[PDB]
Amino acid sequence: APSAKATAAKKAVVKGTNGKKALKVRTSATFRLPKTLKLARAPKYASKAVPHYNRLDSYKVIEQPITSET
Amino acid sequence: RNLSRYVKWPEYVRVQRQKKILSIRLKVPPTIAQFQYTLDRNT
Repeated sequence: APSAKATAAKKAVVKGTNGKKALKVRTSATFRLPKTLKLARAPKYASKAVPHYNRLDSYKVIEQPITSET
Repeated sequence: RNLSRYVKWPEYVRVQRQKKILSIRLKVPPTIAQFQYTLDRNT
């Protein structure tokens, strides 16, 4: 005989019925990097801890009027 | 059509799958391969 029932039962007791696979469709020829988590910085310290001030304020921009004839 | 056998997998994946294939297909000493005459489950 084949004893297909009983060799299924053999396979059951010896492996424990965890015996199939979830086959995944995979269609792309190329596999790519999964898109994952990307934080932004939370520094324990600032880089320089003091903002530099307005470099380019107006009183510093405008140096001079010209006083020439043209 | 699903072409799962045709894809270009990544490299380390290729390594480990080929490795298992290779360790299957290789003749072995008896010292190792007393491993995998290993234990069954209910015990």
